[PDB]
Amino acid sequence: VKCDENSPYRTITGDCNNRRSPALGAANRALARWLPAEYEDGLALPFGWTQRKTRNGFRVPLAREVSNKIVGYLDEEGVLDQNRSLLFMQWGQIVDHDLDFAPETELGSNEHSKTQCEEYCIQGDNCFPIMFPKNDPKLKTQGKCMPFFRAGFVCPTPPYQSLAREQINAVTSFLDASLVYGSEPSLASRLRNLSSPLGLMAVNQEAWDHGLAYLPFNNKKPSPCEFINTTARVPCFLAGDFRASEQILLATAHTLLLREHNRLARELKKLNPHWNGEKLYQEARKILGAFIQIITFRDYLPIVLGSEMQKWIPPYQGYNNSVDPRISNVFTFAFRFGHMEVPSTVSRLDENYQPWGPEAELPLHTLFFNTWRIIKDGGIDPLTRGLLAKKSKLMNQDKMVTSELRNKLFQPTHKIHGFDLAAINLQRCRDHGMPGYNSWRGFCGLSQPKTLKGLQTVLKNKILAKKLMDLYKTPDNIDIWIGGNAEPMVERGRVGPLLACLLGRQFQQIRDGDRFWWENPGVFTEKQRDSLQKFSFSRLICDNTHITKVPLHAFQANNYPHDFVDCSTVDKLDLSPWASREN
Ligand SMILES: *[C@@H]1O[C@H](CO)[C@@H](O[C@@H]2O[C@H](CO)[C@@H](O[C@@H]3O[C@H](CO)[C@@H](O[C@H]4O[C@H](CO)[C@@H](O)[C@H](O)[C@@H]4O)[C@H](O)[C@@H]3O)[C@H](O)[C@H]2NC(C)=O)[C@H](O)[C@H]1NC(C)=O
Ligand code: HEM
Ligand SMILES: *[C@@H]1O[C@H](CO)[C@@H](O[C@@H]2O[C@H](CO)[C@@H](O[C@H]3O[C@H](CO)[C@@H](O)[C@H](O)[C@@H]3O)[C@H](O)[C@H]2NC(C)=O)[C@H](O)[C@H]1NC(C)=O
Ligand SMILES: *[C@@H]1O[C@H](CO)[C@@H](O[C@@H]2O[C@H](CO)[C@@H](O)[C@H](O)[C@H]2NC(C)=O)[C@H](O)[C@H]1NC(C)=O
Ligand SMILES: *[C@@H]1O[C@H](CO)[C@@H](O[C@@H]2O[C@H](CO)[C@@H](O)[C@H](O)[C@H]2NC(C)=O)[C@H](O)[C@H]1NC(C)=O
Ligand SMILES: [Ca+2]
Repeated sequence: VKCDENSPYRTITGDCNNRRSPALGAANRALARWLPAEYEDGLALPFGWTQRKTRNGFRVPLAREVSNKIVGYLDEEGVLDQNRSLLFMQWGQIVDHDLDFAPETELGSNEHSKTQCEEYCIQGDNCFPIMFPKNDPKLKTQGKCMPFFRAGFVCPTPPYQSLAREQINAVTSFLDASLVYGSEPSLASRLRNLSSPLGLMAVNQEAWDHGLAYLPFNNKKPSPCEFINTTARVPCFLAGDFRASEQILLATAHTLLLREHNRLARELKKLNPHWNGEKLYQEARKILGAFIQIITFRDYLPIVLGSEMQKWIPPYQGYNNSVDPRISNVFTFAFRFGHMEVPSTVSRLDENYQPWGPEAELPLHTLFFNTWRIIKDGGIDPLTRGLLAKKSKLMNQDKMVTSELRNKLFQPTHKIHGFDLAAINLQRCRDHGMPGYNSWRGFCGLSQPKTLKGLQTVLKNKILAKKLMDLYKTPDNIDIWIGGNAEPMVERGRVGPLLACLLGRQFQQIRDGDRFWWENPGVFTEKQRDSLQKFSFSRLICDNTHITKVPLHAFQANNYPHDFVDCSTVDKLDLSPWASREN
């Protein structure tokens, strides 16, 4: 609404980052388009919508079928990443939720369409069902489809007619910890503790974790968290991002970062007793945002992109106001490579890092929107230790997405643990008008295979290639998500050539087009920056939990106790440079 022009703090909505073009990178604006949208009717209808209309002369294969033939597997053995901890997967979902969010279309609350899609699977308006192919076990037990609703679009929401359909991004594009503080002014206020001039975030008043805080409970019912265990009746958490409680390990990480804020706020009040509530809030919020960018750019990306890091994200050279900081519509699918790094089980470890109880290891599908396991079954220390001592799932061309997500995904709106995140992603690329695989290979200056043989050389897998061509008939029709994720991985990274390019650009753009990047001269002081350079996730753990043994590099596979050192050996964030002298 109004730019404070000389304020040292970002705005909640993301606006005013860029001075010439203020709304650039703000929340609730359209996702940027690196390539023109590709729709069946060229304006808004997705491919596969009208059964009869081909795409490049062929019918596009059912989402769920690509899922059955290509994406699934049975044997969970040998599937773990020998050199990436569970935190690797987990930090990616956080960076993701900070950068993008395409909410489904609403116009539903006392609607018979939410039921007309569920119940009868009739395609129409925003109901874009995922039909089950013949010979699918879910036909026998669930029905004929999986409800799916088209994502929201800008200008409107009601029917509409004008330009090409452009999806919304309900979050700020800048990597600014928006998932902790919120992207809307009204949500950001609700989240704060405006009862005490201490600038703290609100916490739970109904439950505590060893004197430590828990995220507040969401006031609104019906709550999906209460549904998964009608007896424990524990609601979902209230955070800066709506998906916070999507799965137990994500809500855990959310709790660690809320704790970090309040922790910084009370450490600041001590140094600068004179500062007011707004000042405390903003200054702590500014440090946390710097934390996300450091962990992400220093420790996280280098091991995702690998040898391709320098090629796409060169050394920083200053803020460049000509760079488009917005998240592209394709990034929101490229970053979903993370779905293939999610393992089937989640563990809880005790203080010696040994199983925690009878039921220490649990199926991933039992943890969706599961808040009672945290509150009523041990706190978050057992879960955090799991994130360090356990490994992520390694993407494997023969074993892409675990059945826990592939067949038992729980959707907050519906009542069953029977959705398919793989089919949903594929159905979502189409919903978003994504160009085919070769269109992106070309955008990244990569060869564009046209024959079966060609696809074998790119994928370096004869069988996978063969299945892809039987379903798609032409590499030009292959959906980006499954296309980019089937490529072999680059040296020392976790995604192939296409995915590296798409990720690389985005991250280099949101870092170079951010007026408030931490390394941006004038945003912090040389001394403040000297301090921040020491932030580490290991330390975040030491200061916000009761764990005392942690690894120096929490993202790699670490074995206990050999790789775990005592919290004393881990560098601290010296907040002294934030002391402000009067006269
Ligand atoms: C801030 O970010 C900006 C946005 O990306 C950057 O702007 C780029 O600025 C360059 C020029 O510095 C733009 O063009 C480049 O310059 C050459 C033309 O003068 C191009 O080379 C050749 O062009 C044709 C080939 O296409 C040849 O036939 C010809 O002989 C000439 O040699 C370069 O290849 C290059 O395009 C460029 O378009 C801008 N980037 C874009 C796409 O927006 C800028 O670098 C940044 N500013 C600073 C100072 O940091
Ligand atoms: C459950 C889910 C996860 C783990 C238990 C999980 C994990 C990740 C990781 C680890 C990612 C990156 C490293 C990542 C990226 C993005 N996802 Fe996924 N995710 C779970 C569940 C979902 C669901 C449900 C969606 C919505 C799918 C849809 O199309 O409707 C989802 C999405 C995305 C997403 C896009 C965001 C947007 O713009 O709205 C990523 C960038 N995830 N996830
Ligand atoms: C729904 O959530 C319930 C908790 O909110 C959960 O019940 C809990 O179940 C465990 C074991 O199943 C019990 O734990 C232990 O309790 C005593 C020790 O206090 C032991 O003697 C028992 O052997 C048991 O191991 C909890 O006491 C119990 N909580 C209560 C009060 O009911 C259910 O298991 C959850 N059900 C579903 C469907 O998820
Ligand atoms: C496990 O992963 C880590 C990180 O990917 C590897 O260690 C890094 O190796 C590079 C060499 O290119 C060093 O420059 C870094 O210093 C290492 N990271 C740190 C902080 O030590 C490690 O080699 C991997 N183990 C195996 C067997 O590949
Ligand atoms: C807002 O912050 C104040 C801290 O000043 C919280 O009040 C304290 O709450 C703790 C834990 O319930 C008690 O030990 C103290 O007695 C309270 N101190 C004072 C001076 O009030 C308050 O709970 C916070 N509110 C929310 C919603 O988080
Ligand atoms: Ca953000």
